[PDB]
Amino acid sequence: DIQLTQSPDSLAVSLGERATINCKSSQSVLYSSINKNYLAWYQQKPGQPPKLLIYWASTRESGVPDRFSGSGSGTDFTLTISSLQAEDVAVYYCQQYYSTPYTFGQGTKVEIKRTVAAPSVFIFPPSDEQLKSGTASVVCLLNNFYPREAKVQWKVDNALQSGNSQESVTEQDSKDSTYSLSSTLTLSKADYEKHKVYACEVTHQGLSSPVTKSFNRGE
Amino acid sequence: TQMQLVQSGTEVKKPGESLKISCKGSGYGFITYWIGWVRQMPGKGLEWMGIIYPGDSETRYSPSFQGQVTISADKSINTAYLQWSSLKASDTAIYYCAGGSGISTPMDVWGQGTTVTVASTKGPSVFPLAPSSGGTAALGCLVKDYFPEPVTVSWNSGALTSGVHTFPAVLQSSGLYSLSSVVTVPSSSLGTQTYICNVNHKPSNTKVDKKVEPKS
Amino acid sequence: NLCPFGEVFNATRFASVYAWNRKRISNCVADYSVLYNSASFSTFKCYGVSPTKLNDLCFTNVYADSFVIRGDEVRQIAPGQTGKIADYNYKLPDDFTGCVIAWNSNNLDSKVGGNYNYLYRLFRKSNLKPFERDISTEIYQAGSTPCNGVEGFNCYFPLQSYGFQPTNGVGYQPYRVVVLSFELLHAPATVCGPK
Repeated sequence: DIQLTQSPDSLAVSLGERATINCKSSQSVLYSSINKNYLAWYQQKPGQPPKLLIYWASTRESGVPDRFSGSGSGTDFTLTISSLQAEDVAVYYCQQYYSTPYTFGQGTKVEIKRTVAAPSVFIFPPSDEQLKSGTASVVCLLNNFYPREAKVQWKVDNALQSGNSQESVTEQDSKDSTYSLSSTLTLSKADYEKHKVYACEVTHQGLSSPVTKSFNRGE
Repeated sequence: TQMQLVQSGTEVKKPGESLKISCKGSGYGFITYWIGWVRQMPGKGLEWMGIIYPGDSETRYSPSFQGQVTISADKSINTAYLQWSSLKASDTAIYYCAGGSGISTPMDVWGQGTTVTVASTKGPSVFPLAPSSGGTAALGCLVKDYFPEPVTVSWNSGALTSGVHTFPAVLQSSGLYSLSSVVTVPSSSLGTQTYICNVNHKPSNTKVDKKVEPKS
Repeated sequence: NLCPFGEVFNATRFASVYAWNRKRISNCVADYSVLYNSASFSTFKCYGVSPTKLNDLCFTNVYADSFVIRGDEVRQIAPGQTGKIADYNYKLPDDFTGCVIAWNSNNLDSKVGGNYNYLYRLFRKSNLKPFERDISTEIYQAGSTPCNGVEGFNCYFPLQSYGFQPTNGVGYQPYRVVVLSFELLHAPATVCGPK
């Protein structure tokens, strides 16, 4: 039973540069009869079946650009995307087909490395319709920013909230390579009517100081 | 093309029911092909389930799926099957069938996948995210408490795609999905242009058009 | 100079599995599409190689092994198998690279009185190494007492015959098997595809 470990899990490389992904096998995959390693490389994109890029460790499948190349022997293998392009952003898995059961790597995400961009921050109070049902959802929007890392701190009457909000990040935009984030604070209608100032404090690399957006309940 | 693998349609089933999905190879030389099954759970990697040679129905399983599924084949119609006897909620995933002439060979042909859903349903409540009061202002719709995925959201019956961000759904602690779809528009449009978000949820047969406007 | 797969697959007479026949394929172009486009094969199991992907590939040498067994034993012509055929007649290595092609030959290798020309080895003092061929007819000593080339108590003739009658059920009717094996050395290649 052969187990594969990829590294790194995430990889950011600038346009036109060289991306290298490593795949480690717990056991050799070398057939002696034909001196070839039985290791393959696959690419997958959202809503699409996996695409075979390289087999026999270093042989290119049809329909694969020349910039994809594989190498390695024994237990260390390498997928190399030279001159990284836009449509190369995908998840890459290494699969062994030496013997059954076939096994995959855990996956390696490859993204393009853009300049920092600060997020436009908005805040939305809960609707009057939702308040009749007894729940209150406060939404904070972080629009079109990079990088993805961004601390979002909810404040209710200047009290730091914890364990009552969920975050969600969009896919990297195709044209400007920016993400967008939504943080949603949830609390009961009773708890919502006890306090006045609902604030969303955003800390980001593109902001030299934390930007806060807030509203007073019913104004 | 040497071989193409067509797969059965999307399946919406209930917990406990049985299910059998198919994968038919279209092309010559199918006598040499071995068909495997790969499971991909939502947002997760690829799991190789098993493989079968239809010529004599030799079947190998992964230890993670031994006894949990049954991989059969009908060599008279170039079709391989993957079936459950009792579906769990943890079986909700997309299932790709992959083929390759020979065993210990790369899986070089894939179907477009069969998405299986083992789930009860609930329609979403749609609430407006109204803009607050030069530049550009943002507004959106909150699509909350629905199961299962997905919900499709468009603005002005599909007449406003520019600058729209429909966020991926997150599973709340209540077991229901919540989601927000927002759009940024010029600030002067809020007095003239009408903004409607259309929320479709096929599993519950619910379609909601929500009017969004500033809170007076 | 197409490779002579015809004189291997359509040979009027095959061979017993214990004395399996090997054909060396060399200095020829091999169009493997004739093999997998044929609609007259029961089994076409390839291991470590794709038959649809090697008509643009070269190999130093290709070996074509042909013999006859019964339907129950076709599954034994595979790496990692055990049984009468795999242990005493024809063994494939665990890293076997090639194809095992088989088809029913009841119309050819069966007689009304029973075909008893095809033999198989029943006993042997040790298992066969991969691609080993034993044709000896020495008496097998199954007990303490040693036979002096005489057949008797705990002393068996090592070869038994198949009982190929046309009325046998599927699995006891004969199947002709061709095993193509591929090797690639640090030596010139002589067997290439048409591409």
